[PDB]
Amino acid sequence: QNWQHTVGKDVVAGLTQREIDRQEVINELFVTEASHLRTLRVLDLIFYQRMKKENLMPREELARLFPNLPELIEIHNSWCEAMKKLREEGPIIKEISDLMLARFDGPAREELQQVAAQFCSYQSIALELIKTKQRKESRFQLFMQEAESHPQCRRLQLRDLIISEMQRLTKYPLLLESIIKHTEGGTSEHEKLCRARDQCREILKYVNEAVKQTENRHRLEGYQKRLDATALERASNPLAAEFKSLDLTTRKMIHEGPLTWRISKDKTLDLHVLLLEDLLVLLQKQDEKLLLKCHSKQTFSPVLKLNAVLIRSVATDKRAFFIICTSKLGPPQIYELVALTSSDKNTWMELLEEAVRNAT
Amino acid sequence: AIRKKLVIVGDGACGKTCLLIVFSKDQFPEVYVPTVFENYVADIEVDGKQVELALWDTAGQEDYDRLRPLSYPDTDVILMCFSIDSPDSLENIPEKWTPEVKHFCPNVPIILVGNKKDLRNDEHTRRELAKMKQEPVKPEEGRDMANRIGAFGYMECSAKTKDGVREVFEMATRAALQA
Ligand SMILES: Nc1nc2c(ncn2[C@@H]2O[C@H](COP(=O)(O)OP(=O)(O)OP(O)(O)=S)[C@@H](O)[C@H]2O)c(=O)[nH]1
Ligand SMILES: [Mg+2]
Repeated sequence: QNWQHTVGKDVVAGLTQREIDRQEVINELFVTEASHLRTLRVLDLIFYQRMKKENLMPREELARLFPNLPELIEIHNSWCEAMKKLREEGPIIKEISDLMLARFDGPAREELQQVAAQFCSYQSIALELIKTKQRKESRFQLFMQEAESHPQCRRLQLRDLIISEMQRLTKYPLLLESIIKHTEGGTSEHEKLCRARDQCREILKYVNEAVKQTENRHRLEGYQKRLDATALERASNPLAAEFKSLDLTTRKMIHEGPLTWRISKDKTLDLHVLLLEDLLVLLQKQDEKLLLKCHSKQTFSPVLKLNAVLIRSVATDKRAFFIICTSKLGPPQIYELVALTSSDKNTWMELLEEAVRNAT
Repeated sequence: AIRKKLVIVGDGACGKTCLLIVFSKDQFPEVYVPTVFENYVADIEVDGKQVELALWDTAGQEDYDRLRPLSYPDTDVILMCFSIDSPDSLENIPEKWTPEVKHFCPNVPIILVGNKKDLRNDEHTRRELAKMKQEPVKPEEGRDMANRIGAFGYMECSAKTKDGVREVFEMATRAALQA
């Protein structure tokens, strides 16, 4: 159970309380790495290999679910074996900072974040497909019930085993932190773990980021199917006329959400706005449609180019902010947009200013 | 608990932005940043009535003529400004600003404001005026411009010295509150 309960009371005989508590945390790292590698091998053997052999879906669809499982397994296997190689020279594990850098620093860091990114990016979309595939096919629902009842899964479903990589990458930083808690402060060891810890959070951010980006690409795809830009073919507003056949897919989404638009005195319109790299598109909803319209008071353009806007705070309203369209060829305009809370106003403002700067 | 909107207009660098910041923040900014569009708030009490004052700052520069009409829409009082150190600044009152204001803001009361009162008796300022055969501005013609343009009233101030600044915004508020 404990590190203390293993090894021996003979072997802890001559050790400080700090050193023991330190061994207890290091052990936890080693043991849970062994569990995570095995969880990955369960994915490989019970799901990936059986699906491959039995042709349950097309190859490209299967590669999307497990893009690089063998390579991911190789990462945690090589690390796990280096841990085991360390345990060979006595149950009291000494300097451990060199082990941690070998996985979270330099090339290693590059290798790990690339693979983990690729493995987790699309995963939420793939899982949903799997859920829908089960309602569609009897033959696939039979396989999923067979595979999830396998002993090796130990009563776990696919969704629980596959999310384990994220869980693991989200745990690394807390696990290092406890080791650092119980290390002599101001030693070479201490600084190096800190360096290792810092990079874990970087990798965390990097992978969450790629998940965030892929999820966004997928949301845009969805939004493109529901886009009605029909009114933009009748033109009149020269700026709006540019976007008669918009296509969101060619751009990345930065942010999105509901804003109320103060078009006039005692005239409001609820929108759902998208912030993209180069554009701010204001979208109105009918039922399941996403409308692009002009909107009268001379008209407003539903799509604004970020390289021709100004961002300013409404001083009387900490919920509201101005976007001023400075596009030439047409009269300039004031969009007054209201956020849900003050904190939400600040979040929009912040992301807006950043995107305008990068556009300009 | 009443709200009123004020727009300040006048020539480039005649002291429009500084006059608002001194009144609203109570500090004077030292670096000059040419305004494109800016929004401020201030609270004031006048004649036993509480008022929120939205300050709409505009560009005096020519390049931004096209942006300026976007601040005019629902204006309760206009601060029309000129510099005392710039004499070309007042001839632009009846030739550019009044026409502009009366067009976008008809029957909306106008306050005529003389800015940079501190530079009247500054020797360095008067000497450079002479080079253009020109001298600083007195209060009589200020009064006249104001009578000529059908202004509500007339005021002199200094943003640097803080002199007479609040006295400006009192009249502006009385103007908005009146009718
Ligand atoms: N001596 C003196 N200088 C002033 C006074 N007010 C502003 N200034 C100076 O004049 C310059 C312009 O003032 P500022 O308020 O920024 O002009 P502006 O009317 O806003 O100019 P713009 O935004 O239309 S382009 C600044 O460098 C400032 O130091 C004043 O009351 N006295
Ligand atoms: Mg200004």
